[PDB]
Amino acid sequence: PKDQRATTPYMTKYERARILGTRALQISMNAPVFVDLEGETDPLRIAMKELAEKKIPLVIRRYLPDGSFEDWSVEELIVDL
Amino acid sequence: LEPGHAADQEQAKLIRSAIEHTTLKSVTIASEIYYPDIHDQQSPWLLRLELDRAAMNDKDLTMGQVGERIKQTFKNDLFVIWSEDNDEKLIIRCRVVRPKSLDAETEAEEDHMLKKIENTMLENITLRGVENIERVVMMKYDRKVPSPTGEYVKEPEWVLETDGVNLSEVMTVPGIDPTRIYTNSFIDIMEVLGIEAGRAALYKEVYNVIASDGSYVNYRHMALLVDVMTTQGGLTSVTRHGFNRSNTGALM
Amino acid sequence: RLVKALEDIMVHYDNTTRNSLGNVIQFIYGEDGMDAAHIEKQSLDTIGGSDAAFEKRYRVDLLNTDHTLDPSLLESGSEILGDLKLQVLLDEEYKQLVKDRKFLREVFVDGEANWPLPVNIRRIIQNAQQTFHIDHTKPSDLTIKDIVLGVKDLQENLLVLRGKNEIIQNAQRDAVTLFCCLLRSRLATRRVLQEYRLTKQAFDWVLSNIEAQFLRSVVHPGEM
Amino acid sequence: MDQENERNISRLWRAFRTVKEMVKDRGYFITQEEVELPLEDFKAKYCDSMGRPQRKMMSFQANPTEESISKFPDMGSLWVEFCDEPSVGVKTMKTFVIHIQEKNFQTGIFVYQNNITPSAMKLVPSIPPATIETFNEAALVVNITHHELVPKHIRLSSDEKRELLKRYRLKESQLPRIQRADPVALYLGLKRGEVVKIIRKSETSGRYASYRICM
RNA sequence: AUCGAGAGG
DNA sequence: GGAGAAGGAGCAGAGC
DNA sequence: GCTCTGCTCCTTCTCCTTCCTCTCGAT
Repeated sequence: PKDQRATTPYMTKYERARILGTRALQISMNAPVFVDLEGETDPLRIAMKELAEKKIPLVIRRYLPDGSFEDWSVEELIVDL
Repeated sequence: LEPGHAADQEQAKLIRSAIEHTTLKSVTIASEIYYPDIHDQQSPWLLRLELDRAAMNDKDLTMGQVGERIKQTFKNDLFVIWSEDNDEKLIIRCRVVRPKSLDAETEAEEDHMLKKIENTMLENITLRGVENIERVVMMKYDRKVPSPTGEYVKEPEWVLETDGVNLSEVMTVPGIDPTRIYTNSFIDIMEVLGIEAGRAALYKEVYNVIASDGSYVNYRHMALLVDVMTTQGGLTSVTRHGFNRSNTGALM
Repeated sequence: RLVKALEDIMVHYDNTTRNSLGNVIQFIYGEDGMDAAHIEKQSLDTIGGSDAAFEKRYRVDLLNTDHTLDPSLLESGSEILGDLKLQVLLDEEYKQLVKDRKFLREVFVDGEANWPLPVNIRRIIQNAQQTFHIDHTKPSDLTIKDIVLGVKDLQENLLVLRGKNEIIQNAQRDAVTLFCCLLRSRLATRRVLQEYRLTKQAFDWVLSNIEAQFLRSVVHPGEM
Repeated sequence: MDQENERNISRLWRAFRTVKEMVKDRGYFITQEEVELPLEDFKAKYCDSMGRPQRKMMSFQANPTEESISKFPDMGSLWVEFCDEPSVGVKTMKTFVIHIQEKNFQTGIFVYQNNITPSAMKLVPSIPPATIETFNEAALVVNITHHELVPKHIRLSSDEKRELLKRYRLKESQLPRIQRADPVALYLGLKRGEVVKIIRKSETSGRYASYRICM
């Protein structure tokens, strides 16, 4: 369902790690960067900037024990940590 | 001990006598069969049992007390007469009872019968106490007790540390607080109280092992372990007869 | 053997610990739902002490001089004097704190007050005392109503589970019982007004800080 | 023990009390003073003038409380009886069974004096839908649910069970299990498929509820 | 390529 | 080394 | 009353394993 999502609104350290990894990979594959490259050449550092600015174009499918799932977007998730 | 007797070592002694298992053998010196012995029920055989007075004094046993137990186990099949507690030799004399012949005669009975009596006696007369319970150590232990002021004050109480486990009988002993009794056996505490008690005890013992060397592991980790071992309503070991005997993926 | 036996035990996104089969091991991971790495040993002040000492440290009575707050503690401390409406809130607070003693005495029968709980509140308070330059010679702008309700609001906003079903809501109430006992015992009216003489700004900051850290202590899903 | 050695009688008395507590916990209308019967009163009411606990007189009928009924609509009447004969033979087991059949009791408890033969044991589950539970007087001397290691067990209704499984997206097989032979399960008289809510005190949180299903 | 032996951590 | 699994054996009851 | 039909109550048997790393020296 769209609403009634029972999982946390915060981004977990595992979600953050994979988001940065997969985005950094795309960057290293010469994908378009959605933030200004302020002297940044390191895919990971670049990805972290996008994370801070919530520019990372991804959605986390959180699978629940019974096979069902809740889709949360990067923008929705609270990148605290 | 029952709260009210927490500071009563005499009650502790009474309980120790009630629990500390005593087999006749343990308080005897020697046994002889004879064909200046002290009063159907009469044979020419004189089973002479010499008791250890010092041991009986230690165990608070009287010959009358022992005799009543003997009569209970042999009923009227064995004729028994006891010497006095003030006698130097605490002699118990037994004769074979047999209305089938001894009714009007002193016929010699089979020695094998006496041998059976000897073993049936010496090795099985449970004079007193709970089966399988051996040593019973009486000692004071300290414990904080919320005083009348509301503040915890450390108090001392007598606790009986026994050697062996038999909850099925110990729990019913008068003068004992059945809710505080604790063992080391997971299987027995489980079978007696239930899987939740077993699991709880399981944790406590795991804790004791780790804590025994001064180290510390977070409750959360130990709790997880014992919870897993008790999800099936029993005690699942970490062996191939525990873990491997599951419904989990074959490749695992 | 231990690693193999527990190889597949994981915290799922429902905050429940399960194995490969999906069998529930713990409905709430660790019986609290929090990561051991974020746990610190703290003192549950209300467990110990005499009942009289407790009363002296936690009972506030604006109707009797025996426990009426010293006016100078507050900018309006002379106005709260005789204020029955605030006394009602104070009675609510104290009553709960009395209940807390009953409860914790049942939970920890050995009287031990030092236990591993998430969020070192004591240290948080010290940060406020220093950060806002808490001048302990000046009357504060705290309101008894604001303190009582402020703490209660914090408790409501702690969260761990986020379902709506009474089953989950009940579990939520139980999951944070000790932490809430800690909050209530640590942030009582006298504790806040006499021991930790914070300003409204500092006090509010403490509450919001506790919330943030508490949420950070909750175990993440996917944790092995 | 001897009639003189009333200890035997007091053990019986204890068992009697624990049965009253059990029946009460099962949801039947047992009062507190009914449970709290003094030994000398037990003797006055049940023990023969010659110091002989009239075990037959210790039998009684229990009736589910209004609250128990509202939660468990199908909860019927309970007959409790203690065996007068040391060793339970089918001749007495059948007698007990017949009583239930004639009185149409939903369930009945039969307490062993000393032991029971297989000839009787096989009969105990021969009259569906009625259920006969059995206990040994020795086992009943102490009520194990008061032990420090035993937490409060709550037998859930079928509605509570259904909601539980739905809420956590669980299948019955994914709940923690308890064997029907488990002392406590026996105390509660759990039937296969029933779920018990267990409330424990903890060190990481004030208390923690856990669910366990009867196998 | 197996197989044993000697060690190191 | 200490399980567990398979097998022979020795008695309470029970039907003719 | 006496063998009979079951047991359940025992004794008497088969099975398994830190990590990791180096070298030589045989077949």
